[PDB]
Amino acid sequence: MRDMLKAGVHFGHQTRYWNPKMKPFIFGARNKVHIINLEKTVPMFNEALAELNKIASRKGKILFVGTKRAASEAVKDAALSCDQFFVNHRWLGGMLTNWKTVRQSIKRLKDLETQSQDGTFDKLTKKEALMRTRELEKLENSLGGIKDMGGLPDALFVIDADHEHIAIKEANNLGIPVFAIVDTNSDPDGVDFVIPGNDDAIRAVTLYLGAVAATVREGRSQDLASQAEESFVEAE
RNA sequence: GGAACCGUGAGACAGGUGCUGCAUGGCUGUCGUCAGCUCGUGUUGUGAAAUGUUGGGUUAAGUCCCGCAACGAGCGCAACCCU
Repeated sequence: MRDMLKAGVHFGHQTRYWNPKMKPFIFGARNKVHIINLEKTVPMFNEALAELNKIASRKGKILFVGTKRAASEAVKDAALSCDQFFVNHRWLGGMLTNWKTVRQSIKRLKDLETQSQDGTFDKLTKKEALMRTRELEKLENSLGGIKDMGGLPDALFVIDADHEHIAIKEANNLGIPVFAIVDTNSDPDGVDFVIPGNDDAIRAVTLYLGAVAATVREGRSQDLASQAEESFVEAE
């Protein structure tokens, strides 16, 4: 299970771009950063982790959102260790509301790939072929992780409430729990299960995203494994 | 006896570039070949509406690229015919 006393990674972040709604989580600004209370972060870890093991052992799906280039690679690897979905590139208009029509773009993607592998690849004009390549590119970029969705999630995990604020809104009107590791620059009231921690920093986001993923595989039907996201921490 | 056309007598009836196109169909002229004009759904607003068609680069052009709650689509453009 998780370990306490993480005063060598997370803690405070962001200079003076804070939101007054985050005072109950700030220790005390010193020369620059506001600094977060590691004493309050722990109790949050427990409450947030408790609700986690609930949906984990309940066979509930989670959607890890991460558009920020600070945890772009971490959000995927963490979502790979477990059988969960994720959004790494960019968050479309009516993916859940207008599911049917949106999937028609997925079917065309699979239909074009089957036509690009070898079957009738260079039969028609090249201009029309180059047209199928662009469509594939555009489709593969936006339909990268939503291609595995065949039915409408139980919860969403964000890395920053403000950056993925759009994901927070749609998750609120739908009545879906929201887990996320945000800091001073945000509104905690929007997160029913918030984790006061550094939003940025690769070594910061990987810790929890790796511990949370580890707590998911355990208490489900799998054994704990070493985090491969640590190799990406060498970005420093 | 009787089909046909035809002529006279008799009956029932036609016809009108006669008016109104501000009662109209159809067709045509014109601003225009001028270049853009809109829709479905989502989001924002009490609402009329807005967003998307704004912004940066670029082009003969919403031509294209980049960014962006927008995602797609239709008429137009382009392409498909002839000299």
